[PDB]
Amino acid sequence: VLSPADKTNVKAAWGKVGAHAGEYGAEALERMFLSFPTTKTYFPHFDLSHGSAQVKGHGKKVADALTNAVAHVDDMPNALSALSDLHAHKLRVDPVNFKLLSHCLLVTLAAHLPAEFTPAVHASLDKFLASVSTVLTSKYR
Amino acid sequence: VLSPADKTNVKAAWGKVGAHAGEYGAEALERMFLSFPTTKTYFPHFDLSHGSAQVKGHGKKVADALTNAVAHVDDMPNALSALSDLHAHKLRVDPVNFKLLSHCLLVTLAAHLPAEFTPAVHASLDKFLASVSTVLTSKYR
Amino acid sequence: MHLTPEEKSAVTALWGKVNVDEVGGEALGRLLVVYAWTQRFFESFGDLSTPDAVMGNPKVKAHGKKVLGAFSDGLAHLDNLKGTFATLSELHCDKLHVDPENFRLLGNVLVCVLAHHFGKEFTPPVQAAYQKVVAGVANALAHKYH
Amino acid sequence: MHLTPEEKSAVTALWGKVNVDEVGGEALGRLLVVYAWTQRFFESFGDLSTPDAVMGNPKVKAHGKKVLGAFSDGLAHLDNLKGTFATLSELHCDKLHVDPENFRLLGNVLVCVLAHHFGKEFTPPVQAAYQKVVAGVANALAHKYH
Ligand code: HEM
Ligand code: HEM
Ligand code: HEM
Ligand code: HEM
Repeated sequence: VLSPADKTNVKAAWGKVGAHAGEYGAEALERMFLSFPTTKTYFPHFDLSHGSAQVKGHGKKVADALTNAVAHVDDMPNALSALSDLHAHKLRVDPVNFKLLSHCLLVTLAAHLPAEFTPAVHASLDKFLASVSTVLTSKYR
Repeated sequence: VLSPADKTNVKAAWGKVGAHAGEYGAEALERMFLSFPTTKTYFPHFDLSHGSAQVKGHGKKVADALTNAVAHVDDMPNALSALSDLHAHKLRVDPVNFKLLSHCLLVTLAAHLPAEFTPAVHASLDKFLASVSTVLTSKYR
Repeated sequence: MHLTPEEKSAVTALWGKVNVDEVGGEALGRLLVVYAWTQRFFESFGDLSTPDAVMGNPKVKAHGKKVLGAFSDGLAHLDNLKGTFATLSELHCDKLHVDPENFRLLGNVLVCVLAHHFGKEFTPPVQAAYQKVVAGVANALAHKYH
Repeated sequence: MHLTPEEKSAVTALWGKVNVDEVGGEALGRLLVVYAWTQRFFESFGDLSTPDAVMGNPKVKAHGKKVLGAFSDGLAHLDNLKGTFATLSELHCDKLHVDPENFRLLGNVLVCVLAHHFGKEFTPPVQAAYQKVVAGVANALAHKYH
């Protein structure tokens, strides 16, 4: 469960992401597809080549859903209900993959936000992404 | 979340287990130690030989806690609170291990309950052990 | 896939008693009932909405038989699982787009199904040997993913 | 270790620029802070109630240096990780009783620390090669568990 300090660390770090959210989202995806090739099984309709517009557009969407989660940190299950339904009933991505995207988003943030990525903030972001994953797989069965 | 039908299925299956709980707990543990040897790192102080009294004794304790969760199925996080604290603050068992014990408990039930272990019951039991594992792991950080 | 001779004997011995057709249908059906998200690959199979719909579905039964037939064939080649399953690995990755985590779920369900059918005979040591075999098959089916 | 020449080369060139003392201390420290339950092995290091206490603890820093030093030596044996880490695998199992899942967690923290230090240079291809190395090391460290 997220503590007050966690919420404060997450809002501040994401705040610094600002207008780069979309770019970072796309970067996290690319890192995931390269590091963990089994994740590509969920995107056979995508051109997965470096710089593809599908990855870019999808990176934006992911990033914006996270922004919404940060903005609604105290009420995530409700703010993400529709995405939660989408992943459970249509996309049906195996739960293990959420940890892989989470790790790649953390690596992206670490690479882009050196001063902000302190040990306590790293901890908070890891817990936040874990919570988001829990919410997104909560209706699977 | 457990559905009404899941709860019914779990009470029925566990009621057939009855006064064998302890024995099945010990078997689940032995199964786990042999199939997944990395789990033994948490029990260096135990005698782990076949028929070990420490293994028998610990089996009963595990089985009793599961019986208690079944008896309080609509209030599990509170019924298991103490155990959640213990696992989080003192034992500090990595969360992956819970999935391994859960699998071995399912194998154990399957091996002893041929008529009750239908597909529907298997599914409900898997969900039940996953919720128990979630509770036991909920205070880790 | 480090199997000891005594483990290999235990695996083969038991397998000789398995009706692959029936066990294949049960394992695949149970996978789809217990881990409902795995149904994403079988929308052409028709009605999968309730347990009886899945378990009695003739297409599930037929696919189960095909899956387990390939698995048995694998038990005859325990020292070369990777070669044995190479073309199937490629197919599952490039054509079917199946996340390999599915092979691990099926492996564990198969272990419960063997436990259900054999009862006592599926002792802790026998299960441990089967756990290595299902992990080995899962790893071989994943080896050609890229 | 199915490592590609361009991949082996990527790992090596980056590593030549790493301050093992700093990175080791930072990796072990972050592990204890991010995954609190890993502190179970380090009760005797002193105070670890806060991130500042963990990160500044001299025994944490020194242990991190020793761990990463052994990791470093392993990078010169990428063709034989199992053989290089065999003794260490036995010790981690037989004497220290460390669940190998811990090795995977440290791997991933390590990767985050490298990205944090190298920024730009830690591109997606370079991360991919390092993920393969970290999993390779974890697997070799777990190889002798029984
Ligand atoms: C933090 C975790 C994640 C979040 C917040 C997230 C969010 C989203 C969003 C916003 C969409 C677009 C829905 C729309 O178009 O309105 C989406 C779709 C999708 N996501 Fe998730 N996702 C996450 C993790 C994953 C992972 C781990 C996978 C599998 C590796 C995955 C696979 C997909 C796929 C295949 C689509 C449909 C893409 C398309 O066809 O355009 N997602 N997700
Ligand atoms: C179904 C999930 C589990 C339940 C219900 C459960 C329940 C319990 C109970 C009742 C105790 C005794 C505490 C007391 O004396 O009051 C205990 C202790 C313990 N548990 Fe858990 N446990 C579970 C899973 C695990 C797993 C996965 C591990 C690691 C493999 C583990 C490791 C331990 C250890 C090492 C002890 C202390 C044993 C001793 O020193 O006597 N448990 N657990
Ligand atoms: C023991 C592991 C498995 C083995 C040995 C296996 C083997 C096979 C074989 C022999 C075929 C037919 C190939 C062909 O049509 O040319 C097949 C097809 C297929 N498999 Fe696998 N399979 C396994 C597990 C799984 C899992 C767990 C899933 C998904 C959850 C899956 C999904 C599929 C699908 C969707 C097809 C094509 C079905 C169709 O004809 O429409 N397989 N598999
Ligand atoms: C990259 C993976 C790792 C490597 C290469 C590594 C290497 C080492 C080395 C070289 C030693 C010194 C042993 C000696 O003096 O004979 C050691 C000790 C130790 N390691 Fe690991 N280690 C790794 C990960 C871990 C992790 C993740 C944990 C637990 C979180 C852990 C727990 C320990 C403990 C408890 C000791 C004994 C410390 C003492 O002397 O009090 N190690 N390790």
